[PDB]
Amino acid sequence: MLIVPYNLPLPGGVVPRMLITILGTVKPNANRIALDFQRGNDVAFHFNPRFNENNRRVIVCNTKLDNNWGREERQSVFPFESGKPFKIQVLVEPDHFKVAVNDAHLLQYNHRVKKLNEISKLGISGDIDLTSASYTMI
Ligand SMILES: O=C(NC[C@@H]1O[C@H](CO)[C@H](O)[C@H](OCc2cc3c(F)c(F)ccc3oc2=O)[C@H]1O)c1ccc(F)c2ccccc12
Ligand SMILES: [Cl-]
Ligand SMILES: [Cl-]
Repeated sequence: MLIVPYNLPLPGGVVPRMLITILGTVKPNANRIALDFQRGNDVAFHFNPRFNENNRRVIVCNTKLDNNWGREERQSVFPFESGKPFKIQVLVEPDHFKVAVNDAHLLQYNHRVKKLNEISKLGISGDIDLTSASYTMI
């Protein structure tokens, strides 16, 4: 129901206690999904489910500074399934983004970009039907 890629403004950036919720459905033959929490051209937090990286499924997380990708953080727990509805929740904590999918904790990503209040856009891209993208303070 939403156009992909989708740009969700985060007015005044993010802050601890901010909860971002993404609802959608993975497409049948999916290859990749991405959520990009952006500070201008920088990507503070790139969350990238990969359905076929050397014939394994993995989540790659990273940061892009001055157009250069940094050290990737991988996690092999992979809760997405092609063709299935998902909920990603990203809770901003003091020292990390905390990600839960379908109400189960998945991973944490320490803040490399420190200017939380300047991470003012979330890009949602890839092989999904996007249902909703929203935020709230908890
Ligand atoms: O390309 C790979 N690695 C280099 C880069 O790694 C970065 C993280 O360190 C980024 O993931 C970068 O991708 C950027 C990107 C992703 C993207 C996406 F995920 C979408 F769903 C849609 C559009 C996208 O456009 C992009 O530029 C990506 O190009 C890559 C390598 C090896 C693989 F097996 C891959 C499998 C799936 C996807 C990417 C790869
Ligand atoms: Cl910074
Ligand atoms: Cl909202």
